Amino acid sequence: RAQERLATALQKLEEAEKAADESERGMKVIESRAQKDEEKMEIQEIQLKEAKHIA
Amino acid sequence: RAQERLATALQKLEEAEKAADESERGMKVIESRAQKDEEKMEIQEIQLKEAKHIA
Amino acid sequence: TTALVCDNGSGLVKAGFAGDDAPRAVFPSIVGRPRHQGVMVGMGQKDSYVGDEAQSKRGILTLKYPIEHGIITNWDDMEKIWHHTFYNELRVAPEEHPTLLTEAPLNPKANREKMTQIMFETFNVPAMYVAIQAVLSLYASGRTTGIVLDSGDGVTHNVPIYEGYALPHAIMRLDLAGRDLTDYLMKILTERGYSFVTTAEREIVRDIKEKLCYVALDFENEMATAASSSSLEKSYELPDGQVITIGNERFRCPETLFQPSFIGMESAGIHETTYNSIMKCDIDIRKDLYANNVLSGGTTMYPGIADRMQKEITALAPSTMKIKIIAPPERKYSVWIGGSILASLSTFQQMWISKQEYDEAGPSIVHRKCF
Amino acid sequence: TTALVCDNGSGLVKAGFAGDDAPRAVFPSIVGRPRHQGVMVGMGQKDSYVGDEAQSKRGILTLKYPIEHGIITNWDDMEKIWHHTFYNELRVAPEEHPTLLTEAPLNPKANREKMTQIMFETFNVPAMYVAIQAVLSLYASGRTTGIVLDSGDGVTHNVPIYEGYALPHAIMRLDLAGRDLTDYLMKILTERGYSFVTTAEREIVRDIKEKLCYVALDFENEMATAASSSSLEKSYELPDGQVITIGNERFRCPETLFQPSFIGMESAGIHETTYNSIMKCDIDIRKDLYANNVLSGGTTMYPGIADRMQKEITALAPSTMKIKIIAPPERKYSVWIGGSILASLSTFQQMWISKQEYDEAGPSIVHRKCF
Amino acid sequence: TTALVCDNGSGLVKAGFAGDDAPRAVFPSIVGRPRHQGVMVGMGQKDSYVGDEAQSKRGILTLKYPIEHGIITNWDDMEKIWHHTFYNELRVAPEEHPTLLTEAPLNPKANREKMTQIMFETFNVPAMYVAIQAVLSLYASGRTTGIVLDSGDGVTHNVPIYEGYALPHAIMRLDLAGRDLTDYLMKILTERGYSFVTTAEREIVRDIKEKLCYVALDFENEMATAASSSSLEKSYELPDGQVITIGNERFRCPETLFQPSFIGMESAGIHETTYNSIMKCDIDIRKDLYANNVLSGGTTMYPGIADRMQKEITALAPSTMKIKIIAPPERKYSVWIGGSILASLSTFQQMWISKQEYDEAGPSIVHRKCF
Ligand SMILES: Nc1ncnc2c1ncn2[C@@H]1O[C@H](COP(=O)(O)OP(=O)(O)O)[C@@H](O)[C@H]1O
Ligand SMILES: Nc1ncnc2c1ncn2[C@@H]1O[C@H](COP(=O)(O)OP(=O)(O)O)[C@@H](O)[C@H]1O
Ligand SMILES: Nc1ncnc2c1ncn2[C@@H]1O[C@H](COP(=O)(O)OP(=O)(O)O)[C@@H](O)[C@H]1O
Repeated sequence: RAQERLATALQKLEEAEKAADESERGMKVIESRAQKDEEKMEIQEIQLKEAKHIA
Repeated sequence: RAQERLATALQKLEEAEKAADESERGMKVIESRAQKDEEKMEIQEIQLKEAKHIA
Repeated sequence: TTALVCDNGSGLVKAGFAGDDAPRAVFPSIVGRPRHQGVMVGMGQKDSYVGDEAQSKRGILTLKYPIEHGIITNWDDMEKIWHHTFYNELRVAPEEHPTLLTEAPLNPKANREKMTQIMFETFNVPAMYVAIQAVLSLYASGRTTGIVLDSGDGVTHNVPIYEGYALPHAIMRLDLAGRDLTDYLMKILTERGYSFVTTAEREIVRDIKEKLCYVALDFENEMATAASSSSLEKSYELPDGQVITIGNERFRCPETLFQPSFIGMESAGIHETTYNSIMKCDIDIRKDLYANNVLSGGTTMYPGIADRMQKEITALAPSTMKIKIIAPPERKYSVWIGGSILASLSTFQQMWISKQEYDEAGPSIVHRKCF
Repeated sequence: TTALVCDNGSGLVKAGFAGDDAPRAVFPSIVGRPRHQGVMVGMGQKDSYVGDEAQSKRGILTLKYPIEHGIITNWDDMEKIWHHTFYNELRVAPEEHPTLLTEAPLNPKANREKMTQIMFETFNVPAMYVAIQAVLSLYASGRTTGIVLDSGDGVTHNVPIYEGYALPHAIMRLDLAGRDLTDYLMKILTERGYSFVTTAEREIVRDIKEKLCYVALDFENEMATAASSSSLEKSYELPDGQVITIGNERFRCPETLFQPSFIGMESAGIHETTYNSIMKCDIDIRKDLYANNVLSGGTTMYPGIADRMQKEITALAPSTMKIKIIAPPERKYSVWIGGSILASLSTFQQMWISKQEYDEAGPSIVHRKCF
Repeated sequence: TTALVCDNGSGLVKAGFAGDDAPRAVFPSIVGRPRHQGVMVGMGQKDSYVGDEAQSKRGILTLKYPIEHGIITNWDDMEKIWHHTFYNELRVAPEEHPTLLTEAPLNPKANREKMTQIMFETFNVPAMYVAIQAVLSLYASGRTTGIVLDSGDGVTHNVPIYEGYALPHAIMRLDLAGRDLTDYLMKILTERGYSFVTTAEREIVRDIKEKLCYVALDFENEMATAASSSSLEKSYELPDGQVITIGNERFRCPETLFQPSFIGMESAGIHETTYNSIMKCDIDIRKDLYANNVLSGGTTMYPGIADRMQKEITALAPSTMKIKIIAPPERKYSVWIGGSILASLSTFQQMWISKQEYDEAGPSIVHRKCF
């Protein structure tokens, strides 16, 4: 029974490192997307100020 | 030894799950930030077209 | 000479020396007494265990908290707590150390009066001082403005400070905290089949809460997610086996902070008392307050509470403000850290209350300019 | 058509029709199975006896209760109990009658869901409804406010109600009841040599309790009176002969309700959980609650329990309020009487859970506003 | 035909008929809604209680005020209040009665416009008119010259009048009133350990204030005598007991009117805004105004407020002038008395706003010469 729950612990470890590498790759892609979003939102905030000033 | 490695695999699973679910929370708050960004974007683009037409 | 910073809290005592980076002694503020009879003759049982020992002997004791909501209700138990702190955890003699003590806003005055009477007569400290928890949080956060939300274990409060001046008419205090969250979690676990009734099972439930609970970003969507999926359920291992699995109870417990009608209180959530304190403050400082919203204390430590409160306060405030929530990782110890900073400041050394001043003016000296 | 009112309780089944003054079928909630071999061929004996027949065949069976503390633990046994109730005591076809069931506050949810599933799939009733025992007790008492203390055989609970609104945060539930009193009496009767160990001598001890036990108005004075005199010592005659004499344990048994430390429980007496429920309610309904303290259930049938409860609650509450305890003679059946009243109310005929609603929404439809 | 005189105010509706000595319907302007579950089927309970009925069920409802500072902030609640006043307290059909309403100086215009729109479209009165509260106080006082201080429950104002001409540039309005005094008394009662947080406990605190508070003649000497002796301590009995003992906060509460810095306001006391309105007026009428200083409204009802205000205004004004403060015993109802007088005047019958005028000119007719 020790080897049984041992094998289940090891397969859980495999799929768990799967979930972990998915977590890390996802957070990388999502932090890149984030930084892009803030670049866009700051440039558009400045453009909103420009527009109201011209108005 | 079997029990030792069982427990160690368990605690590693715990750590990986912590990291993965925190990443999930982060990506959810990020995508919500992105939709809020997009709606602010549409509003500010519309006031931009208004300001430009009136100018 | 060096000072002692004892943030007695309500549910955790934190003590240490002024000038440290962290408290040296951290243990529950608990006094346990045996409730069974005791048959082994000669082992010499004692009559009251205080502190972290009472959690080891937890199975045969009745655990009392000497302090209920900020307020001390059992002065003998509190003297035992302080004696344990001074002698058996720090190993110092209080006859040669000034002591800075910490208190929540809007408490009774006899609380402070008896506190200083005890510190001067029972323990014979050379000086002492009582500070507000929120001010010390704002010291430790490295700010000088900001609205601080200090959610401990008995009391939650907002204290808006601007430029070093506090706005007392805008201080809000709420009696919902970690102890009420623990009671709600007990009462809400009972509907899944588990029952925890004794004061020694209250501690197990508090551990479950700390280890598994979190704040949902959207309560209705998380409720539907738990009702449909099963990816939310975690298991916990009781101190005798028999794992328990909890589902939507994980985010349904700390949601009481944002909907205190769950426990039958009428007041408003923390996100709403924060906004109401801001709107009581003068119109010229509300932008800075929106930008400097500081969290501290153990109950602000759930995962997702900062994101939830930012979403809420942002939906409340005008759409042209920058709402920002400061939540350091060492939140739980912010009051103690700020207390250490304050007591080490050199300007502070003439703001202690000395033994001479006390013997001169009685315990009333506590509410004077030496606050 | 007529509705049935089945007050399952825990240790006594009470069933009848909606619109009667009393239940027409009161029998124990036990299921017995033979434990010996059985030699006479042609006896053709059954394999399990239910209800009042098991109490006749006690000496041959092992008696099991399918309900521990409100909670049902043996679903096959409980289904046998219900089948017996429908077909042998009442002699009705359950596919033509709505059925109103009762439950205690703060039970698991699967209890209620599985009960509904059984009543719709197995017995095929047209409608059903699960009601809280304390609310029905208040219906039968004629009040509309008041704090009700329903001490049955599994659980004890207080449920404060004001103007027809229940205050759920102030509901208290204690797992001390008549079954625990029976076990304590079995245990302390060994001080005089009498030994009752079998599952069928528990019924004899329950009879002794019902017929001889009473609540002392003052416990130390009755202790001294029993130590000195013999005027309070009474006798009882077993099914075998050999009378037994009961001394001061006539009033040490029900005193466990006011001192749960006798059976090693941590909690506080019924007089103190009642007062704590009061003090947990609002401030401006406490006077009415003090004046309308309603007792129901079989464990409140001891002589002197109302006077004791009044003395205790009076010593607890402030000295300027009239504390009154309502204890009708038909206490034991109050839940059933109120259930009959409720199910006969014409306004109620829209609160049933119809069978089509269930077929379309699953057993989860029980926790909806029909809760 | 008769006219109705409805003096709303912020926290006490008082109405009646034009030509009486007093209002026949005085009740709080609160709308309660149940906040708890509701268990008794067939109770048939309502969804919102208004007026004095909501005061008997405080322990169950959450109480709202539809008027914050003169201004109406909840039009649905206010429509309910008016419906109750017309049909349940007075029992009159409002389609056959002209109605005289009041409001404070310097309110928004939409308040008044929406008020008349409601009174014509919803309640369908034949005519209506809105009057300034200070003018009606001056009618009831029997004068035609004087500076009137009308401290209600949401707003305080001074309105100087000379020979029937009102000087609009010298009108002062201050948003400190009885509601802020109640909030301050709740806040400073916590120094002795009493905590009132519920909207239903706000009413307990208001009754405490009304029954025990008074204005000190000399604030520093009263603080000294309260610190030294104990002859000021007075007890109050809550709806249950635990009689509370009130010391110097008997007079620290209404002192907020003379030192608005207590609640963190920047403005000056009522004595100083009265003097400033005087010195804002001309120079030829200041003597008459000093001699005709008229108090009205409920917040002017503290024992000692007249003597205190005379001491202050006398210290402010020149020494050759005789200051006089008129404080009738029926101050709380002065606005209603004056409204009844005015509406009964035969000259006034040409000043109503008829329904045809409204239909042809819109709600703008209210700020027009039809004032
Ligand atoms: N990680 C955590 N998540 C949620 N709650 C926590 C966590 N850690 C501690 N707590 C709660 O914080 C409370 C202690 O807060 P604390 O800062 O000690 O206040 P005090 O010092 O006044 O007792 C405890 O009741 C505990 O339930
Ligand atoms: N006269 C009495 N005195 C003391 N206890 C009694 C008396 N009558 C009944 N009981 C106790 O009441 C219990 C049954 O209570 P009951 O109202 O039937 O609850 P339930 O229906 O949930 O079993 C039994 O265990 C019995 O011991
Ligand atoms: N005897 C009193 N002493 C002190 N304050 C009082 C007294 N009577 C009434 N009040 C205060 O007056 C307020 C009501 O004033 P009122 O004349 O009704 O103004 P409004 O009609 O505009 O609400 C209440 O808030 C109450 O606190």
